[PDB]
Formats: sequence, C-alpha cells, structure tokens
Amino acid sequence: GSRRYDSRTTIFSPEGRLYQVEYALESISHAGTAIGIMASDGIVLAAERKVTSTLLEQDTSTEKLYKLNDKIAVAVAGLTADAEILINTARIHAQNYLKTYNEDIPVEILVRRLSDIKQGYTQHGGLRPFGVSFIYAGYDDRYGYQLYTSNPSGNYTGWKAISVGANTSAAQTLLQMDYKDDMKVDDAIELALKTLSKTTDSSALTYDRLEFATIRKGANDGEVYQKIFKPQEIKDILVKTGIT
Amino acid sequence: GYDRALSIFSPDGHIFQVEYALEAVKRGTCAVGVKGKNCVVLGCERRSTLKLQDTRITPSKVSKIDSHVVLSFSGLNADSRILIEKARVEAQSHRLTLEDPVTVEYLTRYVAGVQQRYTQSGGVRPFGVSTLIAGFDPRDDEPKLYQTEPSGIYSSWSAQTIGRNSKTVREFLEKNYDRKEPPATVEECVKLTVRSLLEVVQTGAKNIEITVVKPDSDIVALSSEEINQYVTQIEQEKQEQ
Amino acid sequence: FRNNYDGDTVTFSPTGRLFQVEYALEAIKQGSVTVGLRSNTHAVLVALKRNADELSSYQKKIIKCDEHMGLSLAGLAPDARVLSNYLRQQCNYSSLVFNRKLAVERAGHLLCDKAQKNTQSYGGRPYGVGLLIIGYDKSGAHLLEFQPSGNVTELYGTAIGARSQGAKTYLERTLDTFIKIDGNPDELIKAGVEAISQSLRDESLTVDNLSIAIVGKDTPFTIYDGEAVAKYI
Amino acid sequence: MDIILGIRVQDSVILASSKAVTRGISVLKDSDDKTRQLSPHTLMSFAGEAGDTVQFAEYIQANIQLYSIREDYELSPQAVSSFVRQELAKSIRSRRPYQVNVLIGGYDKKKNKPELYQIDYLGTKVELPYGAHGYSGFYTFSLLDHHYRPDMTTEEGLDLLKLCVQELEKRMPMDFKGVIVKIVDKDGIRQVDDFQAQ
Amino acid sequence: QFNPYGDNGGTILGIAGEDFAVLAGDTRNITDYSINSRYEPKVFDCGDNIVMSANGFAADGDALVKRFKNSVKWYHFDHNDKKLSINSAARNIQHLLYGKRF
Amino acid sequence: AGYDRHITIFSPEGRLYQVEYAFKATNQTNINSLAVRGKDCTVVISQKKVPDKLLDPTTVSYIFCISRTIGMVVNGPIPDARNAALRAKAEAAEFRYKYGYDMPCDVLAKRMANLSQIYTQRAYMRPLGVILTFVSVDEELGPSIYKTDPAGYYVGYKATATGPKQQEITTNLENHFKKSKIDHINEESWEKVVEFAITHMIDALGTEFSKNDLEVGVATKDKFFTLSAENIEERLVAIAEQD
Amino acid sequence: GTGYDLSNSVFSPDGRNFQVEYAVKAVENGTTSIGIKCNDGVVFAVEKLITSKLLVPQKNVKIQVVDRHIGCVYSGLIPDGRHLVNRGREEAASFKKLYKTPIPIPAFADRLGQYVQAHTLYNSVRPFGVSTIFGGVDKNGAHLYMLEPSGSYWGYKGAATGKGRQSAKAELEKLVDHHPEGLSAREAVKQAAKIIYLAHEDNKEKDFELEISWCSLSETNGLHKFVKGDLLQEAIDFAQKEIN
Amino acid sequence: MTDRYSFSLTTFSPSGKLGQIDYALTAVKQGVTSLGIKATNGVVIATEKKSSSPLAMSETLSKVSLLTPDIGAVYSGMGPDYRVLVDKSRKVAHTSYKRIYGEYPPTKLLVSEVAKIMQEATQSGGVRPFGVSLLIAGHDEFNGFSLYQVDPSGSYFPWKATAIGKGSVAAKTFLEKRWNDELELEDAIHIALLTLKESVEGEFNGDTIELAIIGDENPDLLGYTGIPTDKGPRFRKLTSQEINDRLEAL
Amino acid sequence: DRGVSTFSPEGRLFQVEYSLEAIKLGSTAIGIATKEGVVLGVEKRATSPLLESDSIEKIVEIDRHIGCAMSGLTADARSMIEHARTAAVTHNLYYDEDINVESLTQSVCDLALRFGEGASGEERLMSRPFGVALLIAGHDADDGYQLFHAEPSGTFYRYNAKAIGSGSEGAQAELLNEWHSSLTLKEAELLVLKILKQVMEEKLDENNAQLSCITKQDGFKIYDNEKTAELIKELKEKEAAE
Repeated sequence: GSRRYDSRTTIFSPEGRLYQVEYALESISHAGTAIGIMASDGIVLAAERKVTSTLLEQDTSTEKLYKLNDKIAVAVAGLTADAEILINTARIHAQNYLKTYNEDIPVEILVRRLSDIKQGYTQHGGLRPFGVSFIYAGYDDRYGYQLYTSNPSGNYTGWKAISVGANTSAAQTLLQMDYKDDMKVDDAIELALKTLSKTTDSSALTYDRLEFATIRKGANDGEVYQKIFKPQEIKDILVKTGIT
Repeated sequence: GYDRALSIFSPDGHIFQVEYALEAVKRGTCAVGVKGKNCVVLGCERRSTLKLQDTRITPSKVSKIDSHVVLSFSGLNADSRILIEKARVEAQSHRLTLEDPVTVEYLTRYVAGVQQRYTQSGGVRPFGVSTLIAGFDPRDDEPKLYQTEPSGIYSSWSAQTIGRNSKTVREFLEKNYDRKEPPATVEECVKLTVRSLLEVVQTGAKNIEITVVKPDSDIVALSSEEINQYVTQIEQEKQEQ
Repeated sequence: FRNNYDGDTVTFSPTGRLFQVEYALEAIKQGSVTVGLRSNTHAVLVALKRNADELSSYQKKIIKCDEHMGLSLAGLAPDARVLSNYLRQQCNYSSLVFNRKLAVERAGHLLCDKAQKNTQSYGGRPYGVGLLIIGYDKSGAHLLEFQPSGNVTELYGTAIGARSQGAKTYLERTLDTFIKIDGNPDELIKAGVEAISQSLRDESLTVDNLSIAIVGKDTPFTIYDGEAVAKYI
Repeated sequence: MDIILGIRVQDSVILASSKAVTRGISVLKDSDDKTRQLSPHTLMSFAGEAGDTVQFAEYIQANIQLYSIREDYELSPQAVSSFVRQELAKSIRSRRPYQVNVLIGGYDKKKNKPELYQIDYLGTKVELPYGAHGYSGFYTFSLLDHHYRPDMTTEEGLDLLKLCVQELEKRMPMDFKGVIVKIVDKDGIRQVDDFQAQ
Repeated sequence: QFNPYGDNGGTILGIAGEDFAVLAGDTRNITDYSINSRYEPKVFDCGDNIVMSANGFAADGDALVKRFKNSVKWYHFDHNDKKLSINSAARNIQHLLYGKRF
Repeated sequence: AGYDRHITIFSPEGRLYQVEYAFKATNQTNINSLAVRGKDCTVVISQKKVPDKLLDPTTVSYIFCISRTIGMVVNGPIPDARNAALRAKAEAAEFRYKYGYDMPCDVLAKRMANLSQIYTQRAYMRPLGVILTFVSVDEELGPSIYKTDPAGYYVGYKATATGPKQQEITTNLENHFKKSKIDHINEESWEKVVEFAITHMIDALGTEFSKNDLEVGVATKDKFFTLSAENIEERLVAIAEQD
Repeated sequence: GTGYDLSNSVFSPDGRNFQVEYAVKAVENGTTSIGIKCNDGVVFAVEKLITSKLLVPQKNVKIQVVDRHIGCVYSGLIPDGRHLVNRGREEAASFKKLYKTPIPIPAFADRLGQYVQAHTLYNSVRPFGVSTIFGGVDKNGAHLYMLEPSGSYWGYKGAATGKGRQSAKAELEKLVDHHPEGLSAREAVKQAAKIIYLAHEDNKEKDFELEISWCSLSETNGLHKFVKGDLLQEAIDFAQKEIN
Repeated sequence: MTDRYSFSLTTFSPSGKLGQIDYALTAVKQGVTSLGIKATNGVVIATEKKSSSPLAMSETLSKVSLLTPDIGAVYSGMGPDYRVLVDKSRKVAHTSYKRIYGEYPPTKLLVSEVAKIMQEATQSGGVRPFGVSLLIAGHDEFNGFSLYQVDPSGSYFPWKATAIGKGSVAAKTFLEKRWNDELELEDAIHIALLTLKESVEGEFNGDTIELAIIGDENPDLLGYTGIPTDKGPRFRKLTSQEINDRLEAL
Repeated sequence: DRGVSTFSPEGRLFQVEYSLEAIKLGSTAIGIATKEGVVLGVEKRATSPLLESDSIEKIVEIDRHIGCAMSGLTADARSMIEHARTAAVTHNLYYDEDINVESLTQSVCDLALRFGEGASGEERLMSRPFGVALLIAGHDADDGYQLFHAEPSGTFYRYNAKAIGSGSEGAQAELLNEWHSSLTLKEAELLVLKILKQVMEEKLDENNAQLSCITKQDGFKIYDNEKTAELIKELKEKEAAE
C-alpha cells in the first residue's frame, strides 16, 4: 500500500542522528542571519532580511521579528510559514498561562513549550520537522533579561550573545571577540549591527535589509519596554553606530 | 493515523532503531553516579563546542523527579525532557494514590517501561536517551542508584557512567571503587566522582557539575568553586609523585 | 520476477497469482499429516501429532467446535485456534439466536468468507493453516477441507500436510468401500488409520503420537488420545 | 455545616477549621483536619460534599507540587488561588461538579505579605481581611467587622479567633468539636497545638 | 411510560442432604390474575451436576440461565471439559448478575 | 525518488505524470463526441461502437441524465464514467434539496472539477480517466456546455469536441464559427441542430454513419433527453436528402 | 520508467492499470461459466471440475442467488466471488428496505459495478479476481449482465467467461443468429448444457460436473431456481448427444 | 481504503531543500504571467486570459477573483489549485473573522490565513503543496491599500509592485523603472497594461486580458440603500470595453 | 520495506523468525520438572563488576503456584508478566479457584501474535513480536507439576526439561540424556546447576546464576544466594568425587 512512499521522517541514522533534523538545520543555514545580544539593561534582536527589492514594501513588512508577548519576542531563521504556525501557538500558550495564574508567563516556560512541540515532530507522527530556529528575547521578574535559542531538534539553550541562520560560525567568532559581561544596551546594539555588517553577503548593510528590536527597561517608569524599530528608526541607528 | 512499525527485527535478531538509539547515547556528554555508604553523587560533563552561554538559565543535566530522587542522562536533550516530565507526573500520582512517594526502584521501573514501550509501538522511534536515577526510598537510608537505556532494560549499580568515553571512566571506577568499603564520606564520595570525570573532561571545572543526594530529601548541587576545589586537591595528589 | 509481487496480499503477479496466499499455503504442506473421511452415519478425523524433543509433548491437532462439529489442523497452530474459536462462536450464535445447529455446509461458507477478508485488504495476512472439518447435522455426516485461500470443499475424505498425497490416493482408491461403513465407527476409524499410515515414513504411529476424533448420528464429537487410541494401533 | 474561618493579620494568615465529622445521627470523628498544604507557604482549608472535598483538595495539591518540581519555584499565593478558581469554575459546568468551598491562606515571599482568598464551589473568588464558608459567616463577619485591625499581631489575631470560636460555640446549633488552627507566615505553616484552651 | 419489568410469580426451593441436594419449583407462570401456563419448567440442569433456577421476571430468569449455561460450555472449551465446581459456578453467577448492577 | 510518477506529487519539472496518464486513459474507448449550442437547445453527439454480437446494444452508452435538465457525455472507460455519473446525480439531487432550485450546468461542472482537483492533490485518491461534458439550457445562462478533465480544469464552450480525433472536430467547428461570426447554431428546432452536429462530425471525420453508429442527447428548456436509434435514423435520412 | 504494475490505483504511461489486468489473468484461468438470455428469463450454467472422486457429487454448488429473483455465477477466485455476492445481498436488502420493491436487475448491476470499480481506486486494496455473469426478471422483463474486474459491465444476449470463454462465445454467437425471434427458457437450458460441454474441450483433462439454474417468468415465476432432476439429466443428454 | 498516507510527502533533502515546494515553484514559473501594482489611491492586479481553445468562452473563467468586497486575488501556476484556494479563502474570511467581529478581515490577516492553508499542504500527511503563487490586493481602514504575494511554501510578502509567472524577471524589471510613490490608480492601470503587453504574444485586447482594481467605494455596486456606513465595495473588475478604451490611449 | 506480517516463500513469518534469533542470543535458562516439583534456573550475566547482580530479575512469580523464567530481550517480558499475573488473579476473582498452569500459558501466547500495522482480524496493536521466550512452571490439581515453553510465535509446548538461550542446543542435548521420570527435586537442582555451569562462559557461582522452584506445598520460591551457593558446593564435591 502506502508504505512504499513513506520517507520515515523520524528515524535514527546508524550514527544515531536524526536525518530530518540535520537536514532542516542545513536549510536554516541558508536563511538570513539573526542575532541576539543580551546586555545588563536590555536585550537586542537584529536580523538580515533575505531577498529584498526596490518594490518590496518595507513599512508593512515583517519576516524575522515577531512579538509573542508584551515582554517576549523572537527572531526567526528559516521557513517563515513554519515559523508562523509555531509563533501563533506560542502567543496562545502565553495567554493561557496568564488566564490560569493571572501572571505573565515566565520566559523559559514559554520556550520549553515551543521546543517540546518541535521535539514531538521528531519522535512520532511521520511528518517533517519545522524548518525553523528561534532566538528568544524576553524578560520576567525571576531571571530578568534572558536570551534563548531553539531549533528543529527541539532543544533549547540560554545565551549572552548568539546568532542563527547563515554565517553563524563567522558571526559567533566576532561576538565571542567583542562581547563583555558589563555591556550596555546601546553597546550591544552596535556590536549587533557590526557583526551583521561583517557577515553580510551583500555589498553594504542598508536599513532596507534589516529588522531590529530591543527590550529595554525604560528607566523613566520602572517597567520593561518592547520596541520593534520602524524603517526610519533602523536607518537612524545605522548612521549613528557609524555605518551610515 | 501514522502507525508504521519503525522498530522491527532484522535477520540477525537485532532492532536497529533501538541500537542506533544507543549510538545517540554514546555521543552524548558523559554522566556518572557513585553511591557512598550514606549518599549518592551524580556528575555530568558540559560540552564546549560553543562557549558564551548563560549558565543561569540553560537547563542543567541533573533533574529532580521528586524531593528525594533525581535523574541524569546522556543522549538527546529534547528526548530526556519528555521522560523527565512523565516521571515527575507519575511521582505525584503515586503519592496521591498510595499516599507515599515512589521508591527509586519504582520510579526507575516506570521510566524503563516508557522507554521499552517506545520500542514496540507503531509510529514512534525509541528515546535516544539512557539514564541514571538515584535517591533514597521514603524513610530509608540505603542509597539507590539505577540505570536505564533505550531498550527498556534497567538495573542497579554501585557506580556507573554513560555517555561519551564512558568506557574509560567505567574502567577508572572498576579499579577505584571497592564495594567492600564504599566512600564513607560525602566528601570522599564526591572526590571519586570528580576524579572519574577528570579522566575524560580534560580540565574543566566549569565543564563539570555535581549533585549530592542525602537521605530525607536532601538534594544539593555544588558551585564551580566547591567543585573547582576538588579539582585542585586532586591535581596535587598526582604531582605529589 | 516473483520477488516484486510477493510483498503483500494486495498485489497480483503478472499471471494472476497471489504469492502471499501461496506462501501461506506452503506452511500447510510443511505441517504434520492429518486425514478425514466419512460414511453415511459417521465422520472421522485421524491426525499424526508431532513433538519437539522427546522431553516435550505432542502438539494437539484436533479441536472441538460444538457437540456436532470439530476439526483437525495442519500448519500454524495459533491460526487454527483463532479460526476454530471463530467457528465456536458461529455455532454458539446459531443456537442462542435460532435454537439451530449450525449446518456444516454453512460453517464452511463462514470460514471461507472470513479467510477471504485477509487476502484483499492491505495490512492483513492470510491464515497459515489448513483445516479438515467433520460434523453431523440435519443432512447427515460431512467432511470439509479448508484452505487459507478461502477455498472450502466438501469431500468423502481427504488429507493435508507433509506426505499427505499418500493417504489421499489410498482414500481415492478405498472410496466405494469406506463410504458405506455405516453403523460401525471402529471400522471407519480403522479405515482412517490405514489411510494416514500411507503418509508415514519416519516412524510408525504410537500411542502418544496418534490422535483420532469422531462424530455421528448419536455420537457427540469426541477426541481420542493415548491409550484411548491404543486399540487401533 | 463545618466551620471554615480565615483571618489575615499583619504578617500572617490564620486558618481555623472545625474538627467534627458527623454522619447523620453520629459524630464519627473529633480530630479531623480539614486542610491541605499546597506549597511550603500556601495552605488551603475546605468544606462541602462528602467525597468531593478531599478529592478536590488532593487534586489541587498534586498539581501545585508538580508545578513546584518542574519549575523549582513556589507559585505566589495569588497564582495558586487563580489556578484553584479556574478549576472550580470548570467544575461548575461539568457533568458532576465538585461541591467544595475553600479558603486559601498563603505568604507571598516576594511581596512579603500574607494573603487570604475565599472561593466557593462556583468559582467565586474574593480576597479579604477575613472570611468564612457556611453559616459561620453569619456570626463572625460582624464580630470581626467590629474588632479588626490591619496591623494586628499574630497573637492579637489568635485572640480574635478565640472570640469568634466562642460565639460559635454559644449560638451555632451543632457541636463542631472545636477547631484546629494554623498559621501561615514568612516561615511557612505551623499548627497551634494549644488552642483547646488558649 | 414503559416498564421493562414484569412479575411471573413462581416459587422455588432448595435443600441439601449429606450426599445429595434438591431444587424444586412450581410449574405455574402468571401475569396479574391470569395463568400463562400450568406447566412451564423453571428449574434447569446446566451440566456438571449443577441445577439452577432464576425466579421472578421470566424474561430475565431465562436470559440468566442461558448465559450461565453458555458460561459452562466455554469453561469446558477453555479447560478440557473440566468440571465446574459448584462454588466456582456460584462465583461466576455473581459476576453475571453484578455485571448488570445498574 | 522515481515515485513522483506513481502518485500525484510533483516531478522536478513541476508536473503531475499520474494526471497526464489519466488523460491518456480517456481515449481508451476510441470514441469521439461533440457538443453544439442551438438558439435555445444544446446537442451532444457521440460515436457508439458495439462490435460484439453478444452485447445488448441498448445497454451501451456514455451519455447520462444527471437531472431533468442536466445531461452528461463521458469520454473514457465506462467504470470511471459511471462512478462520475453517479456522483454528479447525487450532487444534483442534494443541491436542489438544500438550495431550493435546480443545480446549474456550470455549477455542477465546477463541483465535479473541484472533486477532480482533489485527486490531483491527495495521494491516496487516483484521478478518474475521463473527460466530462455537461450540457443543458440553464434557466439563467441559456444553452450551456461545460467540460472537465482529470486535472480539475473546466470552462464553458460555444461548442466542443473530445476523443482521439478531437483536433479534427475542433478545427472544423472553429471554421464554421469564423464564418457565421456568432457563438451558436442559429437554428430554432433542435432536430436541425442535431443534424448540423452530425453533419460536421461526418465532414471532420470523413466518415458516414448509420443509426447504430451514433448516440445523441438533446437539452431543451426544462428537459434533457437522448434519441432512439429511430429518432437518429430519421435525423440521418434528413441529412441525406440535402446531399 | 517502470514498475507501474506494483501498486493498484496506478496509471501506466499508456493509461492502463496493470493490477486490474493481472486480475483478469486469474479470471481467464478459472472455470468456464455462461449466461443465456431467453425471452422471459435467463439461464445460468457453469463447469465444475472433478479434481477427484473424493468430491461429493452435486455437493459444492457454485451458482448463487441474490434476494429471490437474481442469479450469480463467476469465474476466477471463488472466495472473491462470494465476497462480491455478500455485498450484492446487502445492497439488494438495503434497496428493498427503503423502496419496498425488490431491486431491479439494472439497478443491481450498477450496485455491483460501483463497488467493484471502487476496488481499482486505491493501492490499499486488490481488484476482484472474478468476472461475474448475473441477471434476473424484474418489472421490465429479463436482463443478463457480465461484470469485469475493471468494474466494467454491459447487458448481454449471451455471455461467457473463463478457460473456455472462446468456445462458448463462438457457440453463443451462433445461437443468436439462429434465433432472431428469441429462445425459450426450456431451450436455453438445453443449449446452455451443450455450450458448457463443448467449452469443456479446452480443459478436457479433468472430468467435470454441470450446474444450471434459471429465472423465467413462465417457468419459475420470476424466481431464481436450480435446474435439477429430470430437466437437468435431459439437458445433460441433449449435450452428451451433440458432443458426438 | 482509508487514507494510509498519514506521513509527509514533502521532506528535507540532504542539501536542506524541500523538493515538492521547489517543484511547485517551478510549476508557477511555467504559469502565465500575472502582476500587481499599488498606487497611492488604489491597487491593480492583472493577468492574461490564455484561452486553451478558440471554442472555449474565456469569460466563463476568471483568474481575478473577489475574496471580500475589498480584496481580490490573481495567480500564476495551476488554475484548478487556485480555484479551490479561492473558495477556501472566501470561506475563511467568514468563519475565522466576519462571524467573530462582524466585519471583513484586513488584507494582511486574510492573506495570513490563506498562507497558512498553503503551509499546511507542505507538511500535512498525504498531500502535495499547491502549485500556485497568489497576488492579493485589498484595502482596510487602518492599513489603507496593500499588495501581497503568497508562495507554495506558505511565505508571503508585501509589494509596491511585482509580477509572477513566465515573464516575471522581465516584467519586474520594467516595473522597477516605471514605479514611484506618487502614482495615481489610473497611472498604475496604464503601467499595468504596458507591462503586460511585453508578456503577451498574440492578441492583446479586453477579451484576452483580465484586470481588476481595489479603489474607491462603489455605492452603485452595493445593491441596496439606506445604511449610511455601508458605502459600497472597493473591488472592481474592469470590463472588456473599459480595457479596450484604455488600450487606445496606450 | 515489507509488512511486519509478511510470509516468506517457505511459509514463515519473517518477524517471528528473526524474533527467534534475538532469543538465541539471550542468557541461558533451564527448567526441569519432577514429581516433587519444577526447578527453574537462569544465567544472570552481569555486563560489569559494578552491576549489583541481584538487581537482575529473570525469574518472576506469576501466582503462588506459577513462576517463570525468561530469555532474550528481557524488557519485552514486563507486559507479558503483567498480563499473566492479571490473568491469574482475575480467574480467581471470577471463578474462586486457581488458574490452570496450561491456561495461564495459553493466555500469554494469545498476546504473542497481536502485532502488525493493521492485520484484518481484530485490532492487533503492537508494532513487532516480542523478543523473548518464557519457561512457565507451576502446579495445579488437574495436571500436577508442569513446565511450559512459550515463544513469540504464539505456540507453546510442555517439557519434562527444557533449556532456552545461548547454550540451549547443547544443554538440551544433555537434558535429553540426563532426564528420567524418577528424578528428585534435589537431583534436578544439581542437574540444572551443573548444565548451567557447562554452558556459562562465567564460572558459575551464587551471584551469576539463580535457582528457584515450585512445589504444591510451598508454592513458587526463589532460592536465596546462601541456599544456592551450598548447592553449588554440594555439586563440586559430587563431581570431583568421580
């Protein structure tokens, strides 16, 4: 019957590797680079828009930075379609936690759930895994600013600075070179743009090819603020940092 | 819907998916457990393929199932989560129905079953995980240490290790652990564990975490220093010769 | 060739054959010989029981399905248990609901249709056992031969299993004689033992090695083993 | 019904619960503890239908404990109570609803403040200085409405209960066989073993 | 409204001797003040030397005996025509009945 | 890898071979058919070839009455043809029941086309090797011709042909229309439109027909019916007394 | 490429379904069976090979009745044949239950056809390994039909399938020509027995047993019945005579 | 029977590619050209009606479809796939939005819904991706006018102007030159007709071209009067006549 | 690949056959029945000196009058034992009597063939056959002491003595000669202990081997090391005696 056409997406290799997870990663490696840098007073998310054009509308566009919560956001690397499916279930999960406990969902709790969903497509179902890798940037009163990462496998880890997508090896090296524990948000913001600027496959790192977001505790308040930069805001920050 | 028999027999009487599951374990970071005369200790190494993480939030390797029992593992991380959850759930359920927390053997038998079950059910692959479960039965001071594997097999050990280079550290333990006289001290027991890991961790006080379990839900994870210290007192032992 | 069309029963070979069924059919030939024959008053089953070691037992070959019906198997023991159990239910159902003894001809039709279901639908496997059914109903004594292909046939006598062709020729030769052994069970049984012995080779039929069953006019289906069959060796 | 009282003083919450367990014509027990510890700093008292009462309490307990192990953290009293309300709210529209009323007393180690939550079988939740389920209210609500201060000490509070328990032994028709008292504070939960004459 | 139950009267009796036992019953079956039959057997031989009678509502009584007899038949199939001891029969009848507890 | 030719999944060229092979099966019957639109009628002609002497010719047909108003002619193997006809009949009855009015030709065609589209996307369903031509005199659209294929495609036509020699019939018709400049046969009676239909079938195929070589269906305002061997003959004699 | 003959619902490059064609092979290898449509009913006949003297004569009836007015005979895999009849009986029962009137033969034919055609739509099923001759008398006279593993079926004057289908068809075509005014049930019975005897040549190896049944308005009152006793022997004689 | 195809038919190759999606895209390339242009006061979408027979009546087949009264779609690739997609799209706009909020969904969201449907046919068991790419053009009160493109992968992006299908590379280039953020609808319609011309081989008239726009509200097309806040649909399909009159000043 | 319930051209079920192979790799297990009771013996086979040998359970109790030994992929036997115990206890609840040893066996065997990806017969849910054999030993009033060999095939046999596992073919050969209808429980214990020694790579002691028996009087008991060790000794002496 059907057995003949079954790819068997959930099996071990003789080495004990998960073919599809490996291949999914292989796919991610060709996606626009996304970087997450965590500072003492905030977190930074930066991503390079893959495929752009004169005609591509950018004010309306979003393909790498999605707001999950009021204190959580993710940077995407891979299949946007696949990412949205997961993103929406994540937004729902956060709201449920809120309804059940009357408290905003702790960042890691949201990340473990999403990672679990992925992990599933790895052990049963005969379906393909999601070709997506997320960089999570969020804040809660138990661990303050946190930066996480999850991929097709369903595994996640915490980071001070991390990149996903293309040229991660290069990007990782450069971050490992200039990241310092005592960094400040604006410091991180610059390190971020610089790294991309150095790994970019393009000629110049123009604003029309970037998406930017920061989670800073607006001092004049006492609460945390999520901000996804608009085309012009990215264009500005791009000049100041010295990339014009 | 999907129910394809993924784990089946081959001519020589082998179940490759289960065996390949073990290969995933062999590739996992090392884990070890040694039981003293009044405590059990669990040690795990931390990979270094990438270093710039945030150890505060990155999930550690030794997990608490209940207040008197912990479980460590070697293999796929995503997989271990599903087992740890099921175990924690069963733990609370057992307390609720038997009005008594699980014995280490019971908890082990449970986890082992879940693993076995995933080796003869359609539509699923075995857990690329192998575990070490330890603690003290309710109102009992005799330390317990068990190990489970993808096949669903389990048994107790005086000391055991799983993961990469486990062959090595087992050797060290076989010619360094005397059942006749187990590490009578939490300190000397935690030392033997760090020693065994040093055979494979290749100097990494930041790549070695320890957890000491004592009778009556007394579970505590040591800090880099507490650990770093054992690393120190041990490296001298060598030089002094 | 064949190798490309024998992976399941939902595939026809270029010549219209169903190999999975044929392979199943083979399991029977590899099984221990058993014979069946009937007069107008009785129906008899004789089977050669096979053992593993000499420290082992001799696997039973005859199963009772109701007071008026029973069978002997050749092939996969489990499948015979499954099928005979299904035949027990059908006999039982016929009694409970209609207060009627299930006709042997009907039992046969049921088995056929049950077997057929595992030869046209993906996932199922044919049954790997042959069955000889005897019974006494409202039209008298009967003997049926059931094959995993679903083909069920009514005969005067027959045999299935290894070296079975021996006995089958004997019966095909004795026909006119045994079919008239009415009102004399011990004679039909003897004719049955003489038939089965034509398929012997290794050894000769002993007491804990022979198995005989009989059903008839005023004879509820009963199995004989051990010393019970001594008087026929 | 059973006596379920709760009063939140300065730095703690005190729960008093009748000890009698009566079935029809006979009092079967006089030492029943109508309480369950959900977490080290969260205690829940309950009253209601014969079976549902404990079944629900233990069910809630199991879940809160599971959350604790999984997160290696203790949910705030507010969060615990919100979980409990959701559970009862579901129950009210189920095939067979839990007929249970509860008081949740906990110490929020974060805000560093004691909290008292009243929740009925319908999923009605309210936070109060003091509360009660059943008839007890009809007597105590005005006693406390009278002699109650926000800054009272745990000692003053226990005296306020003594006042309430007395009125209840005076005017209530049934013999609830006294109460078992418990205090939840920054240091956890403890029982006032000496109230049968305090 | 529909009443699934009826009463066919009848009376049964059982007495045990040292090496024997008896089960007796009248043979009258009724409905209200009318007689349905002056002879409708109510006590049955179920084999293995077991005699039984389920008195009361005939439809149910017959269903039970039928179900028990069938139980005996399978007891033989499953355990080589092994005799079903009376005590075992009793435990079996209990499960047949409690099975329809509601 | 080489299974992108056994089930309805894409080939590297972005093609669906199983759908292409389905089209191939539609010619198995080696029968052609054409439909034309009258002033207020619709006619479908189809060849009929019953060479076996043991067959009851009356039970052989590729023309179906889906409803009082919808008629359907099929090009392809009879078993798939009947599977399709039955479904369409059910689809037509159900539609009337739910929406309270008779299902329109084009709508039924759309619904069937969609059904075909699914076999194109779902792996366990195979396409049907048939091309369906639906005709009627819609109460809103007038004479109508809608045809669907194993690809899930469909569209309306002024006239149309299907079968092994589809091309000959088509270009023949294309010509007649390039001439007339109108999108239909300007004829009041259906008998004359039937005659026109059969005439051009002969011209394009270069073959003469006897009453047993054709099958004819006619759709009028509130009724679709097929002709008898004699209804045909009479119509055939007519074309004869013109040549 | 190739291998278009391993899965059932698969279309070969030239638009065929080999699995169905292979089914036909099982049919052609089966016993020969026929159907003759007389002028007020239908007659069914079939070849029963005597594989051995051990087969109780007359005791393994092949022809089957559906309802009370329909007859069915098939060549090929017998079990498949029974399976199809069981479906037919259900279908006939369902039809009568709702419309009251016993199922018209033309309606019954399509019921079987749709069902069989269904077994050529999925790879999870195997096509039927039988061709079936069936018919009966209804509100509009007699109807004879033959159904192929492809699900194809038509109305026939005479029909044959199996090992000797050619001899039979030859003989049947002859009859058709020598009886333009119809044939009687009584005559069809005789003729049938003969056609079976002749067609037995392509299998003259094993000895056979003839079986005939009929459904005639005047001879059986529209009901299906087996021809036995005197009328049967009489037909055997008429056949045994002309075979010499 | 029973669909035993519960496993994915689209998987990752060792290179990280998802074949079926790639192939689907290929199918889109082979498709007839279609484009979209956003002006400051409207959007236009058009394609060529590649009648597959002179006997076929191209009007009975529309490639430009109204989804909601302010949103239209056009495609390139497999016509039948598109057709069922349009039905699902029209239904989802109701079941997943209008029935909840009593108002039609804004373009980005409806597009988001369609996109999801396509994403699923890329991972669900027993199916193949859709062999089409869509160009959705609509207008909503808080987002104004918009133009979107949805691929077989389920991915979508906003455009000022773009083209898909056969001559997309060429058409895209011709658009990058002529477009500016000051175009009025009529201008876009013109640019549209010019761009389409290059991609068209033979006949080029109001009968071989299909073009609709999202612009002002059409009270005249509402069907009823009496409800102030209901001013008419913004989606309008040009007529054969309207197209030719324009081709004259082309 | 090929269905998990496909027949070979020889009329065998591939998965079942392969199943049998995995069992040949199992640790030895021997059962000997005498009119005084049945003895079950098994090779522990610790894969390391650190493995606490007594946490090796390859001889379990089904009921007080039924015990069993296993060989092959032992983890696969957990559910079999569960089923067996449940069946045993249940029969007692419904019939107020002990389950016949043979029936208990038949029950276990009925699970055997319950595998497949959709076999047309019921709802066989289990992706593969079991990879373990069992020696079920017990006693009942109907047929006294009995020993059964149950395999993943669904079939089972009754033996006077039977050895399964790595050294089976050889040990069975011995049993064929050693066994006689008058053996005593004592004799059977030494016999088992002896044959185990011959086939075991390891030097048979009271830590890598375990004994147990079933007697009408005391039911199923598992000999404790001290007891078995003395039987080991008692054997060395008798052997070294000639």
